[PDB]
Amino acid sequence: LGWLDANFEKPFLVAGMLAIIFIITFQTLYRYIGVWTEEMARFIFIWISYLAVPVAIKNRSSIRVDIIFDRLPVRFQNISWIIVDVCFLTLAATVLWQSLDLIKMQLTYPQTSPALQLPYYIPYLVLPVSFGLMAVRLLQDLAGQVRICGAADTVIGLILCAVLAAPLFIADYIDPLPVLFGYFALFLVVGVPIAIGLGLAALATIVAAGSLPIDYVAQIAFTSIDSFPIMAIPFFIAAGVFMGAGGLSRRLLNLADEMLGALPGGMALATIGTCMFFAAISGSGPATVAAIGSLTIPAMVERGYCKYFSAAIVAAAGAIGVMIPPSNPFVVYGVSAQASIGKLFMGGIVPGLLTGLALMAYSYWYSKKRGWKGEVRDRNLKTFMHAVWEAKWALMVPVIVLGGIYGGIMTPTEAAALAAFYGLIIGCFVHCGSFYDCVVEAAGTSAMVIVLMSMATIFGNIMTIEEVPTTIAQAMLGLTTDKIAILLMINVLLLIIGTFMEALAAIVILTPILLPIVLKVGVDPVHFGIIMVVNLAIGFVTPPVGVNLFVASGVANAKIEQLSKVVLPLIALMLAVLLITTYVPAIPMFFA
Amino acid sequence: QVSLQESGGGLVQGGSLRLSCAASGNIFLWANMGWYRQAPGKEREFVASISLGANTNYADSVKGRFTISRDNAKNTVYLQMNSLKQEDTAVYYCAVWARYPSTYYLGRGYDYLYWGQGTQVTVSS
Ligand code: NA
Repeated sequence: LGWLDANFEKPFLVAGMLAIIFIITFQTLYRYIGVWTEEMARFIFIWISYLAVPVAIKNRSSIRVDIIFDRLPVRFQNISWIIVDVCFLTLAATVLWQSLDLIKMQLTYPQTSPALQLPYYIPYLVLPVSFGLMAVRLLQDLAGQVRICGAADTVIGLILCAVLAAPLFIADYIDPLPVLFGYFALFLVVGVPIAIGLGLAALATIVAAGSLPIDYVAQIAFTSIDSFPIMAIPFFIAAGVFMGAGGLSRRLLNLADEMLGALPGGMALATIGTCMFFAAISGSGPATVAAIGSLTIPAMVERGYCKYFSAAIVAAAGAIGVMIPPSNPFVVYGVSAQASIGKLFMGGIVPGLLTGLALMAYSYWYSKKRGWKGEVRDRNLKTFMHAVWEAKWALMVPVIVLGGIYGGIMTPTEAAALAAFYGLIIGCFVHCGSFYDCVVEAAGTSAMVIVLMSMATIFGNIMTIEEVPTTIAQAMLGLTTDKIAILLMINVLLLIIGTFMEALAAIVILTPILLPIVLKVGVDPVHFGIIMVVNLAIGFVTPPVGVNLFVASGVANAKIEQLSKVVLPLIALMLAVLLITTYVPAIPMFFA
Repeated sequence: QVSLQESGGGLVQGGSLRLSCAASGNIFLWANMGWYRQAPGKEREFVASISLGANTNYADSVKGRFTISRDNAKNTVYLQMNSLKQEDTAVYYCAVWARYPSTYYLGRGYDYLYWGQGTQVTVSS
């Protein structure tokens, strides 16, 4: 039973992920050529999103903040892992018990869906099964950990969790917010994945404070991600994965070299041109650093460039991946803020270009200063046309994502789906076990975000029920009322947050609070989105938690403490673009 | 307490009545706002709705005819009614509800809409 002991869920993720790609793609093709199908895809997409979690525990690849986990000894590192499993097991069991009761009640009173007509107890079997699988995978890893740690450690880990959860039941009533934030910080600091840290924080408040009936959690979990716009996350992630691993990044890098290889520092100008070209393919920063940093960094060092400068320019140059569409943070914002994704995408183009121009100019200045130079080659119209022809598959995707959205032809999630379908086609017919493994990786990666959004929706709901967005809004207005003085305060706050928190985690936590106040003083909701994303993209390359630095440092085996100094000038040039977009809303929103 | 005060209502000639509704209360700002029209001998149907981030959802008949906007500073929702026809002569109710559903029951989410008194919108020929 080894195949079921390890790879039980993976076949379903592969089967489901392919389905929603085909279902949504077929829905789109017939729609354009010229309705119940969306209901089916949304039900399946919920199935893979929660089935894929059990995998993410056995791989132990859950996204989390490990700023102090790394600092802790090995012994304390193990204790942190047993605590994470217990905490994540408390959440998994609770959503299991409520999910069963919810199904039992739904059986008593049947209730069918609009289009499919399925009883609602059928599509909700994801909650009991998936949190049923999740709970066992936790039990396996917990069993393995206790073998690794021992009897003394295990009781230390368990007793610590007992004291952690004791106050919730000891006291009949405790204030909602202190418990909500107090626990969210603890789980975040200890090492629990952010998505889970939110869920347990919300779950703890419901218990002690009774903000919502406990039965709401399961219903919120399924309903919070029952929307079509959110489906653009897995589609874009799949499209990037099937193409990032392809090796077309080398074809772009050759094209970027052709354009900008002649100028002094032309190599570092080629790197930035590549990341910008690959920014219109991948919707992530670290996907861009890894997909390009793997190639350019060893090449730059060999040509003579300092490795640290090669690591720096690649980290910052890759942050453009989230600016130029596609990009996850915009999709996370468009869903969490209920803003227009078709407008956020076009919003970030101009800030993305300005950041690239800013870096290219600085690179030109640095190279000319240090005497660095590019390669020698007789590039001409013949060679340029040859390079364009080679990267054609890479350059075809931006047409689909932009033409579909900007042109008003397709919804953002429809255009995302066509991209993944295209990624598969070029992911096999231009390059089975590897293809099977990639599909698991895309679904595993998407589920890392959707589960975060579901747990955030429960979190955001408890905050709204406590009028937190107004409590913050009144304090800010009273302190100052000027729109400019306000946008400065937000932009600073996000900068401090970006050095400590993940981009997507911060977006979902903060958008529920910041969105109203900035709207009161007349900031466009979309404009605040571009500010938020651009302000968090700079968070990729800001220590200690550099979401892009870590990838580049690994590809170069550098030292972050030393790589941080090299990239500091690059941060400043990005902050210049940040202020320009914030306080000159005309140009960043030229299209949007 | 919340007391919506619809404004701009009244008889119309086909011109636009450019309905406006302003919410008064201790609230800071509504997450959602919308319009419902209850034609005589008919049901309180759905006209239009605008999200906090300015996602506008219209009823099928209203698609492209009525534009809904908002002024977050004044806490006012506008329904720039256009190209009105005798097929549309119903009273109009200004509705506003929160960001998240207030109650859940058997795996579905429900909204508790706060309602304005309404303004007859009469159209002839
Ligand atoms: Na991108």
